[PDB]
Amino acid sequence: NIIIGAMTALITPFKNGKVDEQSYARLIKRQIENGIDAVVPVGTTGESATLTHEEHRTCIEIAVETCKGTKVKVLAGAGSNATHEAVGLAKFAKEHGADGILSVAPYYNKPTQQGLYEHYKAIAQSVDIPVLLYNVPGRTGCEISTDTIIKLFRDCENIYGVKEASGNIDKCVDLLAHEPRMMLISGEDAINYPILSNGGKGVISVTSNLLPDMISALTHFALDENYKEAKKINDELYNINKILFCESNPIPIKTAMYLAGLIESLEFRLPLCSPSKENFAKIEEVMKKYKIKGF
Amino acid sequence: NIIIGAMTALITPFKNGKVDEQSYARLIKRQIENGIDAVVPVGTTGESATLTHEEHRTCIEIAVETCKGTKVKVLAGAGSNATHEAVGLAKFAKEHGADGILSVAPYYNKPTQQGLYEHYKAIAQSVDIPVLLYNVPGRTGCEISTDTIIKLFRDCENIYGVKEASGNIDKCVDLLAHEPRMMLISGEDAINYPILSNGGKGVISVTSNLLPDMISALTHFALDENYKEAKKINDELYNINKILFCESNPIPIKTAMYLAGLIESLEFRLPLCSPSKENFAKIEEVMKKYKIKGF
Amino acid sequence: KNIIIGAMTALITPFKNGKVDEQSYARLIKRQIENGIDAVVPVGTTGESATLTHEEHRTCIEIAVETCKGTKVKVLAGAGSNATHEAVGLAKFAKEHGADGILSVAPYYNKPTQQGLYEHYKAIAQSVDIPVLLYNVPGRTGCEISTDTIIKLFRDCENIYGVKEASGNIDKCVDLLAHEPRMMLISGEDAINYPILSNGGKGVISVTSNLLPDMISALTHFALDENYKEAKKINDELYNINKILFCESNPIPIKTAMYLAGLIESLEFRLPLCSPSKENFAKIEEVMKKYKIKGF
Amino acid sequence: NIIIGAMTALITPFKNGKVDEQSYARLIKRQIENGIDAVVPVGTTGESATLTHEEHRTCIEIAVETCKGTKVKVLAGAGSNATHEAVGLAKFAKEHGADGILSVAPYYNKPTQQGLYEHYKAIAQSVDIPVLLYNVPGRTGCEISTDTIIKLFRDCENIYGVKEASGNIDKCVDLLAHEPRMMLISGEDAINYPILSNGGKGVISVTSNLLPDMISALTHFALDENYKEAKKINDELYNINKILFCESNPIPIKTAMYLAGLIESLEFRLPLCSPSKENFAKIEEVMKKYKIKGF
Ligand SMILES: N[C@@H](CCCC[NH3+])C(=O)O
Ligand SMILES: N[C@@H](CCCC[NH3+])C(=O)O
Ligand SMILES: N[C@@H](CCCC[NH3+])C(=O)O
Ligand SMILES: N[C@@H](CCCC[NH3+])C(=O)O
Repeated sequence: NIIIGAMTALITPFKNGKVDEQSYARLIKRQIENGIDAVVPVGTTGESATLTHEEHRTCIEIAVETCKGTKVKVLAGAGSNATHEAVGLAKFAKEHGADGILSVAPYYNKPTQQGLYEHYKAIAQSVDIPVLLYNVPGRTGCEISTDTIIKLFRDCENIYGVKEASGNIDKCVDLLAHEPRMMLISGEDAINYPILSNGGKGVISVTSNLLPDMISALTHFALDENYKEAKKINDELYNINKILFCESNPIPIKTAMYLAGLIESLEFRLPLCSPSKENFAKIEEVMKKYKIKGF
Repeated sequence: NIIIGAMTALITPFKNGKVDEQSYARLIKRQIENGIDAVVPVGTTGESATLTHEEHRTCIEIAVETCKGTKVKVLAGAGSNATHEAVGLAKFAKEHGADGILSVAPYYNKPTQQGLYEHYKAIAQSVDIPVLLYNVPGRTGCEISTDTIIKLFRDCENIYGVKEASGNIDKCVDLLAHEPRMMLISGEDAINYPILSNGGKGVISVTSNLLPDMISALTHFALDENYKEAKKINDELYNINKILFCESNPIPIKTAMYLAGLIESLEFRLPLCSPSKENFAKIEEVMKKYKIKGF
Repeated sequence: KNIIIGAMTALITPFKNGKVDEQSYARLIKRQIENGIDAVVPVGTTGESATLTHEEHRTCIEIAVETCKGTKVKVLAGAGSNATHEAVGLAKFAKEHGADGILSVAPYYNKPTQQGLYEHYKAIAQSVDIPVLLYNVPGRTGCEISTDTIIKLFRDCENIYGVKEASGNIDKCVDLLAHEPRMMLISGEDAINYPILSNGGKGVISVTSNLLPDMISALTHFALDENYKEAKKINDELYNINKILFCESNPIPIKTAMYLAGLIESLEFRLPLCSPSKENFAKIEEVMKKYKIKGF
Repeated sequence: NIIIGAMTALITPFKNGKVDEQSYARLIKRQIENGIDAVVPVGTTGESATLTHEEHRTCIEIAVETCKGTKVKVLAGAGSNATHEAVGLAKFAKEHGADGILSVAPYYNKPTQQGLYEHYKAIAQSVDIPVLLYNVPGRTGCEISTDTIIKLFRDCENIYGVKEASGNIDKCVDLLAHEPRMMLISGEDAINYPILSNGGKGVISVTSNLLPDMISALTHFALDENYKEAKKINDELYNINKILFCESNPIPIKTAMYLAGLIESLEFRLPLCSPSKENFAKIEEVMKKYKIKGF
């Protein structure tokens, strides 16, 4: 059981410091109507760090409910650097109708490979829905090694692949060569096409928040082996794909969504904050080059 | 007001998955009686990541109370990657008698330097006790730049320095060359001496959990500029210091405390776990060279 | 621009008793020619450019040029140096001795600024009228030719026609061709031949092709023909050898493989290069068993 | 047999593209008259890369000749990424009266530890003068492991230590902890003091080209255990120490020597070239803070 294809790491819109739940539902519906295959509530892009556990839960529920009666899957953000917390989130997602969970490598405490293994095993054994690993060492301070990922995929029935955001093409090659059953998911927008053309089966995208049609089309073109068309969109997207990381994600994507009139308010929770006026200008300029779907 | 000198990042003993509160109190007593100037409850070494906010709060209470009627100060771990969580921990520490707080840079969500400034300013403005910044980019995925550290030190009266755990002596020179009024504290036992010998004013040690008398002496000898004697102790500590990081802290230190009979069970919270058998054996071997004080 | 693209081999330089084995070298090149290779690269990194003297370097270029004469196979001569006066000297030699083009690695060790890189390659490009392919390998040189610098050189210098990327940076490969799709992007790492080719790259300068020229050539031409199913088939078959051929710094594993296959007489390097560990030696030997290795 | 103390990695002046041999001798005399213990002709700082073998040998001879009768030693730059070239240079230097050689780790071709061991062994066995290893992975793309350095020091009588330029204080601790008989030499001006206060026995300096009296003083104050003074100079020197690397060495140091009127023209050999105007401005600005000795 797997979750693949074009997916969106949903931004979490705030209004006066709280999640704007109507806005959230509306943004999710906008994803659905633009051909997206799955949404990821409360990943990194959704400011998982600054949402309380109960708000985190509410967002997951809104995604499930908004996606009900549609083919769009909900891959709920359920990671934590504490296994008991990650287990709690995983169980909740399962109990509340999520289709799978995305579970980021523990940040800050730098577990050993053995610890990572037990972390994810405890999580995968706690629910019967697909678990996607999520490697992003630049943020977590640790890496799930290729051996650990493969071992987890083989030992745990529900662990089905990994979202890679380690900027390491070679590891991606290794993963699929040793374990071609696993689903490699691009966590790096700029190289969506190369990852897909090289055996990856989906993306969890930041850019698709703004340009869901473009990211969905890219992903589907590639899965269909229409590489020319997929490369073409990837090339077109390169500028925005890079600019959306001029400051730590999701600062730029939220800024663009606001500039586009897709969210009412440009609000973060500290320590995240508005970009510098210079990057605000930079984001505004790149944005003009693209056609941005409305509601 | 400041909190400097020899300081111990207290490990957090678990018994059957719960904080062993009597053991915790006993360990702190032991530190007090071995010349330590301050104890740091629930820092990284205390597994801040896997304690609930309640357990976290309980550990701060145990420390404050245990140190009552002594010279020994409590520098409460109060960091978080969410500013609202960090403010609550700071306020709690203040309201419950902690002498100051240690506040680690936001991990995982990678805030901008502007975000780090606002994060720490909000924390500093919420309490009137001393605030020590804490820089450990290997763990957080971000660095508080020297400029940001200095601006915060200057702009906020209660922010009085930084614990550096970045293994970057160039930066330590940079901080004190440009702003020698701040209290630079070593957050890595391996370079306590380099930092102390460059005008650092203390340590927040891991090694001092096992050898509080050695770390204390080392620190006071250096503070007295008796570098002959300081380096003498530091050279003696080389082996233990090195082995206490063969796996991510606090895996080795807890393993050592257990071998030394100072804690009842070798228990961690996932994703942390016991060291490899090989490292367990190495740690045990290294400890033989040292005189480990009991209670 | 005139170009040199397609399937290319970064020729090993065989030594016997510490000296260049010129007969073996020529024989190895003829084998490449007979296996569908589009061009050969004498005295690149894989050919131990660093430890050949200037006169040996030049002999190897001459042997490659003369051996390829009367065939379709082009010679893209190694002519890089971290000293511009040496690089220009090698470039002029290559040009005057009939090489079809040159490959010129970014200056290593002295870490020039981007302006310096631009001046370095501009001087090289002005000194000859043959194609120049830039060569970026920051892991080795301690410097990177920025995407901006590459594109500027490509556009400003008539004969600079592309770059061999050996950086394991697919993002950079997208950057290059997204902004300047006229340039020839050439893979300089076998492990990412396919990623680069499938992104519009126009060739490879291969280590693996020393041992398996027929496979690398077919892989490249399938991909160039947009026959991605067949190209992928081959690339997948190649995984094991590609991986093991970098268990130690290239060309330590490739020469070991060439020796084990009886294609070179002695397993000899010039220091500081040396034999792989016995364990890696054994691993290489095992991995080769799975492959059909063409003889002479 | 060892070469330690305050040493200078000499710049090589050009005039109309040729080595300015008179200027070179003059600069060497200036070092000698300012308390320097040894000079290093044709290291990285002396643009080893772009000198011919014949020019490289000429510079070595000039250094030996100018130092003759003085007690100042010549630690000749004899490094190469080709063992036969490094041997050639080593032999030339021994035969022409150099006191020892500095031999950088092979750059570009990334030899294995075994290869590095054999490289250095061949060099050490080619001559009977002291050989100092030189680790600068940022420039070479390889590292001489701690283990390899210790083996070489132990196995070869004339290999007496290493100049470290890897900004890794921890390795410096490891090296002296396992092998306290070796001479650790600072190849990183900004942290000369920390290295010396932690067991180092000398510096091979870029800054000393410009401020030989201050580098000499700092080194000797430290070797005589006057850490207060040594640190003082180190702190003062921080700005020039840092600005001297705003662009790749020796671009900034040559710019500064020219600004000080110590060389006739700001000339490099490509691919090195003049710094940017902005950086020129920065260097000129920082220099005003210092009293620069003339001839
Ligand atoms: N800020 C903490 C708790 C978040 C819990 C709810 N998502 C963390 O990032 O792990
Ligand atoms: N695991 C979360 C929650 C910590 C709760 C307070 N100790 C974090 O590390 O931020
Ligand atoms: N070993 C030197 C000289 C090479 C001579 C020509 N191959 C270098 O790597 O640049
Ligand atoms: N440029 C070559 C040759 C140097 C010749 C001796 N100084 C190198 O850096 O190795």
